[PDB]
Amino acid sequence: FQPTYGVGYQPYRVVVLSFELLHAPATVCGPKKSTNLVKNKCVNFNFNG
Amino acid sequence: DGYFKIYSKHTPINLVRGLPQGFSALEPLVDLPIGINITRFQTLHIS
Ligand SMILES: *[C@@H]1O[C@H](CO)[C@@H](O)[C@H](O)[C@H]1NC(C)=O
Repeated sequence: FQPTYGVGYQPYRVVVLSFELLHAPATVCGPKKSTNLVKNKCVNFNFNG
Repeated sequence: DGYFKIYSKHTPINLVRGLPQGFSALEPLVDLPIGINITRFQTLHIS
């Protein structure tokens, strides 16, 4: 790899993400949605299921 | 089912020989989302 190397020949960093589904409990997941707390109004809620 | 749990409790005692005629719950302390099909165990030794 050289700086004068043209496109398609320059050093490109590559990270492969391999996903697997073992029967063990899932650990890595996504973030929350938060929203905002509102009171004294008939609403619906999803507090941790 | 793949969860290893450990509860705990501490108390001061003065009787020497046996477990006292007392009652006390064991509040949960630590949980682990890992599973190994343990069959045996052994308590360590100190010096
Ligand atoms: C559960 O026990 C079985 C024995 O039938 C063993 O093959 C398996 O490896 C155990 N599971 C774990 C996570 O060690």
